[PDB]
Amino acid sequence: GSPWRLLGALCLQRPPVVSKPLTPLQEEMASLLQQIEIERSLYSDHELRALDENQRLAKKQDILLAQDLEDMWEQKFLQFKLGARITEADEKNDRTSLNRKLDRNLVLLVREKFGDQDVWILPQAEWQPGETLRGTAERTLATLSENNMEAKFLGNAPCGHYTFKFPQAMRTESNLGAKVFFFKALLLTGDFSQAGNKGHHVWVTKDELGDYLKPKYLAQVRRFVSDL
Amino acid sequence: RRTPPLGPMPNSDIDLSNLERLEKYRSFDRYRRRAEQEAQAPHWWRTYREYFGEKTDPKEKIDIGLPPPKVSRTQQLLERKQAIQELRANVEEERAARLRTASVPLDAVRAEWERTCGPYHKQRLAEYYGLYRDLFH
Amino acid sequence: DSSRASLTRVHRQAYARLYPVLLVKQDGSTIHIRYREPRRMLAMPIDLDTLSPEERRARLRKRE
Amino acid sequence: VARKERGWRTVFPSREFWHRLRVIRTQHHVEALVEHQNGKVVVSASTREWAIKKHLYSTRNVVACESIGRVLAQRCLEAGINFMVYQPTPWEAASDSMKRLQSAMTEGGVVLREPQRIYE
Amino acid sequence: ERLKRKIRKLEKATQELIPIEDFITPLKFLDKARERPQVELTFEETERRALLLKKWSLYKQQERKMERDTIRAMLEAQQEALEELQLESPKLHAEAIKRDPNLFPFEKEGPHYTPPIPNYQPPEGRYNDITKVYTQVE
Amino acid sequence: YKTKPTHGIGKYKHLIKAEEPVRAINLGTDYEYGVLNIHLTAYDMTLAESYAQYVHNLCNSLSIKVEESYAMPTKTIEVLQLQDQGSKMLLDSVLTTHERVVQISGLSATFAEIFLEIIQSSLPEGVRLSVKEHTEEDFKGRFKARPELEELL
RNA sequence: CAGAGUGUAGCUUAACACAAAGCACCCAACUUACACUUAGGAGAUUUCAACUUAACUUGACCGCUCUGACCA
Ligand SMILES: [Mg+2]
Repeated sequence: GSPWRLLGALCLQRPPVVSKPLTPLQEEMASLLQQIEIERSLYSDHELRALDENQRLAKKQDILLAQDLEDMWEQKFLQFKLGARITEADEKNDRTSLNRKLDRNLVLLVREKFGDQDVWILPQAEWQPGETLRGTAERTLATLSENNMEAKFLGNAPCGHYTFKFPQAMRTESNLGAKVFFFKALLLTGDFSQAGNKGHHVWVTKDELGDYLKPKYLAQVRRFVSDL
Repeated sequence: RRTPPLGPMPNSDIDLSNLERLEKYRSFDRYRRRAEQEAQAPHWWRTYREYFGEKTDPKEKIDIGLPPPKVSRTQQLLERKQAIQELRANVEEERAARLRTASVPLDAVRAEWERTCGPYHKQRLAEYYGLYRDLFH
Repeated sequence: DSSRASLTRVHRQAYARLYPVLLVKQDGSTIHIRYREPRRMLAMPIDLDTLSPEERRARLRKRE
Repeated sequence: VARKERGWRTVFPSREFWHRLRVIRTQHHVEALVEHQNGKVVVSASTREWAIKKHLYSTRNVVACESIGRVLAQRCLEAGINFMVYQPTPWEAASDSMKRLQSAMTEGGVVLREPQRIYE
Repeated sequence: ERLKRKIRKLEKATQELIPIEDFITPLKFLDKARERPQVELTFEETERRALLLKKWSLYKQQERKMERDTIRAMLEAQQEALEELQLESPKLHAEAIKRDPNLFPFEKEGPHYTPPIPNYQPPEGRYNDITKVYTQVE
Repeated sequence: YKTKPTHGIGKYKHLIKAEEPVRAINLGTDYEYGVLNIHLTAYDMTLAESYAQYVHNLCNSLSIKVEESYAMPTKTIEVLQLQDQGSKMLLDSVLTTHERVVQISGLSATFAEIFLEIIQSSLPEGVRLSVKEHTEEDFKGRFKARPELEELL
């Protein structure tokens, strides 16, 4: 044993739901690549079908021309409405919902009471003898508000570690502090139920991690949390 | 009967335990660059440089010329860096380089060359022609 | 991100022109693809055969 | 009438020359050397030199390689060096940089081929 | 006995790789009727494409720098945790360095362009595969 | 010469890994994975090829041995959508599925999570990433079937 | 907050000056891809003084890592 409590933490991440928006330079490179592709591309079947129509006009059996078919195709596309890339949650800044910030990657932050203080931390559970450290992280998922979340733990090695020391009153030879080892996981399916959505959980990006986390704690969480 | 090597044998640092993990040359040029470097180094075994390389006094050649001029490297580096940024800023300079139409003024190059590297290149030429060997022993 | 290896063009020496098409999947999610004809959107349909026999008995009237 | 170092048939490059042009291309610079078979460097032109560098947009492109050839050719004539051998690799010879550098040398009066030795 | 002798000799025929359609050029492309007119490009356009590709070289380099730095940050963070775990609990550390058995197969799907529409009824149809069949014959 | 100190100055075969002029199976240690297959399946051939090239170049940067990079037979599917007010399915579009495989060996146990994170985050839209441990069944999937051989069975 | 060491872009006991160098990197074409090769792209002395000089020696200045304290 030791005066260090071994705790296991879960870095549950929601991978981007939608592709990121191309940047200005990427927007230009994308157009240039498309232009180059057309120049080096052979005539398509539709393109040739249109050339025949042009020849017909010069002289003066498919009733529908190549351009006519395109007009019908465009109409159908305009009728169909695409799923909003920016959800209603983004408008309300509802950070308790997995819908907002689809392009970015979100992390799970839970508010727990430590020393009669409200501190935002990653879901953690104390280690129990006879169980691997990653086993503790998996237990953290179950020991939460009612949820059907399913996670894919990647590897057994701890991604990071944060060490803190209890205050003088709590601090003793038996219990000086705790060692928190983080474990990455991906949220395949599921979300916190409405009954468990009352509060104390906030899905936030890496940029917004600092707002909820402490200075020293944030410094270690950021290292393994992927900016990309 | 075997005799211990009289020094570090070639290709001995190479760790043979993880041969697959080592980085290979992959190119003739990279091997040649390393090969020429190794040839220049001195070796305990007999080499072509020994028999054919000129035998000259190890002591450095006495310098009997004028002292080198005093140059402030910090100011010199500052001006040169600013000069290149000015040159590269011009769009016409970039276009000429990209289209391979740019050239250098040979007369201006030689004027600067005389002030800068020319004295040291003339010394190298005089050394190659044996002027120092024959004029100042 | 997705843009790390997204921007590309056909690298074949001889290829026919391909037009960007939005492929609408059964769930409604859409992904940009390259198609032979200048369509604007393509919808992937739900396949009836996959449906189980118990459901089809009651979904025969529902299909109507 | 001076003897060239014949031999070395199984290795590259040949030593059968009195002077040779050697071009060293680095990641950032271009350097061309004229050296005797004994390893001494007679004349040299490099983009590291300020005299050349200030007139170049880039010191690693074809224009830099062509400029080095033009500058080296002038220094060669001033040193009385009119003939030398150039021993490139197959890819170096095909490259446009070496083609332009060789053209500058030939247009500058350097032949890039040495006369044969007179044995008799 | 005769059957056994034949079976031993069957394996002499080595396996043959299945051709890949993507690499094989379609024959229809050979026709010169299906040829772009190959319009030439203006001088000003070549400048815009050249300067754009120069900017692309540096933008991609900065992109690679972030990816390289991200892997460096993750590797150092993971190593430090492994060092701390060994000191705190050597038995726990030994388990952490083992290879995950149930990790694979690891399947992931690229992020779509738009999120799925909750109430979307795709017009039913049928998927028919035209993939050919290539059988090796002695 | 044997007696001289310089004996063996020109030995080189030890430096080069010996190569012998149907294929042995490879597995991993308790701290390393075996041969793995990275399956990049995407409707857009360019995106599948693009990410296959990216994954290959990423492995080189991380000093991860890439055993082989190849492609699988293209899968073609016909999308027959019901004609309006008609009982007969009519062809609407043809969709091809293109797969590219990158084979890696020697992936470390600890580093696996780092590698998967990088190649999972950079996945393009519409590209499916499936990583599977190599097996003889996969290698036989790229070789044609022998009906005659099965008939004799 | 304090102490300690430490400082060229990613590495370098590169940098005498004639010069901030070599390699590692990034794009394009070639290659199924990789690799090779070709043709391109990006760039550093933390800052200010100190006796000529000073990437180098001195001090401050700034960054960096390490240790201790504060630290649920
Ligand atoms: Mg490459």
